[PDB]
Amino acid sequence: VSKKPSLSVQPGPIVAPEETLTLQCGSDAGYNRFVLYKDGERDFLQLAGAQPQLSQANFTLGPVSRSYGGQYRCYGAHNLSSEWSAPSDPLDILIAGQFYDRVSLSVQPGPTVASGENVTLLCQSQGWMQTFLLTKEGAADDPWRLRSTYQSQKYQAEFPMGPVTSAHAGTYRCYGSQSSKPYLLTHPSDPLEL
Repeated sequence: VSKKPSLSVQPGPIVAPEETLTLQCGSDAGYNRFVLYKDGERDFLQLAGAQPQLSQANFTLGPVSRSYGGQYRCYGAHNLSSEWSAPSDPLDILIAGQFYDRVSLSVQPGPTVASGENVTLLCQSQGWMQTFLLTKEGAADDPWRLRSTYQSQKYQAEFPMGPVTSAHAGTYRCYGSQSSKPYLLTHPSDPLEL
């Protein structure tokens, strides 16, 4: 039970079917191998090797399907011993395009703005969704999960951005979600350009 490794995803936890995302299993505890597991699956998926001085191993999930949705963990080990590290923190991976119903991403004012404008891009759907995820073709770190409201025979959720800055003007996407299927997401909506 050594220092657990860290599991990150590039560029995000949301992957479309037939696509690829890479997982990084790294540590500063100087491991020389890492093993990737999927929570609730007996055999490990992959096993690699590294070189510390920190050490790292990349795992790639090739052309993904619905069944790739779930929780992943990795372990680190040293050269000689068979002692494997403590489990890493669980990585949630979600799969897009897994519902019949589709969602639409609109914008309250317009796609074109000068700084200080309050924009409120919307995410709608005729089909039932519990939560809507807002994401950005951006650099890093986490989708924005809001809960849905049934407005005008149409489920939706407003995403306030308030006073806008240059750091905002990227590419957007929203998804629909149901809690019965945690790691499954609706088809992405069309990109919205700011």
